[PDB]
Amino acid sequence: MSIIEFWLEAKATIDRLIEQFLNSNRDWDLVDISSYILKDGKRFRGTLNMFFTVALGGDIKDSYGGALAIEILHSASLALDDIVDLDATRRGDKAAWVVYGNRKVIFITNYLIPTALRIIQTSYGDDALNTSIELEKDTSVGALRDMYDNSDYIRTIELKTGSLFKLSTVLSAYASKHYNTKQQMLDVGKYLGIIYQVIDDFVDYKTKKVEEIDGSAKQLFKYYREGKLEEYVRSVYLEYKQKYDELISNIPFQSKYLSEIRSLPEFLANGLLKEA
Amino acid sequence: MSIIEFWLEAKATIDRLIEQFLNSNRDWDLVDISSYILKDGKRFRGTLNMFFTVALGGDIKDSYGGALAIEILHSASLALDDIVDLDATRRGDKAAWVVYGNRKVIFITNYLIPTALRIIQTSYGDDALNTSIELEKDTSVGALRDMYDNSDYIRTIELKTGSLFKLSTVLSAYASKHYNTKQQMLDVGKYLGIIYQVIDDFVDYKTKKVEEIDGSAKQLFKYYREGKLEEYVRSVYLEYKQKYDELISNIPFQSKYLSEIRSLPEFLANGLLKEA
Repeated sequence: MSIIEFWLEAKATIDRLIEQFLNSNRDWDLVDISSYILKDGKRFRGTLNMFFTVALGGDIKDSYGGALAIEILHSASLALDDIVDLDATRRGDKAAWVVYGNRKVIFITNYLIPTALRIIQTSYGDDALNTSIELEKDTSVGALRDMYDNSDYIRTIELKTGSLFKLSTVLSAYASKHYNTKQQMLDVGKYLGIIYQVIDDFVDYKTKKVEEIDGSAKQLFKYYREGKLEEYVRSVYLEYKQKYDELISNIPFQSKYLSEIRSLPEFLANGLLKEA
Repeated sequence: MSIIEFWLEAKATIDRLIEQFLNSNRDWDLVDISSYILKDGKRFRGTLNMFFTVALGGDIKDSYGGALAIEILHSASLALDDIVDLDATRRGDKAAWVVYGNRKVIFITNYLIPTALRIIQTSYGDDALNTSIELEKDTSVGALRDMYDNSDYIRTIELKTGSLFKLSTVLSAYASKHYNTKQQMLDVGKYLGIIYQVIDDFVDYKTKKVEEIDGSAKQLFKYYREGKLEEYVRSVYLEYKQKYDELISNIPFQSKYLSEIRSLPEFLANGLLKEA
């Protein structure tokens, strides 16, 4: 529908923001490496942010700020993910570390983060910041579990992947001047995030070798080995699709995008399955 | 009372603080968290903060939280120095203890940072947060430049080791509820910091092989050859030493904790010169 269209523009607008930010940097040294970690992304979380802000009654103008902080955090987490799982093929190209090394990439990351935070509070306020720092710590926990404490699959993928979704959605609540839907929008992101990561893992089993499945996806092996994976995944997706279809009824979204938000997961899910 | 005395009481207390903290983080023993925190047990940076607190009339306990944040923030950065990147011509697919080390650091690092920030915000409010977030970005930049950026020793020894001391002092203001000393104390730390780092390098040449000094040595050479070996180390000292008293004289401090404050830059010089 219009959703994909919006995404094409949002994505395009988002890249513009990265330039208006990168080129505009007193630090004419951190620009090269960053440009690398930051490029070629589909900017999915940022457009969802931009989407909800509009669907809430705000002006996209008010999203440009968080939408950028988000992809900077998302991109940053991706380059680290490669360092951790030892992948050299991020964005269908040589991973960051595989070029500047393990240090540079990391250091840049330890800089992109606090920058992202400033950007958020600078345009939303301290409450926004603190919420961001709370989600940021969740991600840091999730990442550890995603690697070692692989147990309680749902709680783990909520923490590693769902967190930045919640950031993406919750920010639309500040951005749209509807802070009243805060707690509610934190959940939208939870359900969308979970839904996103459960399918992403499902696509790992179907397009990757089992011996090549890292992360919390491993915990799903107990379903896959028995040929009941699709069954488990499907169930999950439905569970959190219903919680989602419900939550949206108690959330004051503009009628115009009502019938477009219902398919957000439906859209988001397939978007991954296309790689098959 | 006496400087030498206080340190041995704030340090032991900081150790109990870390002890009760680490206990509340057994979950992170997976990446041997206590290994990176219990590293540098001198707790110098945290002692200063705890010091100025009473020096300004603030309660000793109202600094506790701030002390911890600092040390944790310090450990977090120290840990960064254990990162190892797979060298050229010699690596190994699936052959590494180096991947565990890297993972450990990346994980534990991204957790310490936001964790400390929250301690700062929970104890001193958002005023201290935005500053901390800001001082963090600097400590971050202070590393990409510690590598190779052709930057002068000036805009590097300030960012690298400076940002932390600045945080120590400034938080001592929030602890003593003396807001006016905000921008004030911020500088009284930048000076104790530049010292602590410029002196550490002195120990890198007199206690370590000149061929084994990476970091500040990028520019530290034009002196040891001309003649400013032990000369230049003093040029900046007396400069930033008097510039320290030059400002400490005009800062609302108490009586008992006044002269001692003056004769303090030595501690962070002598205690780090007790090598050879």
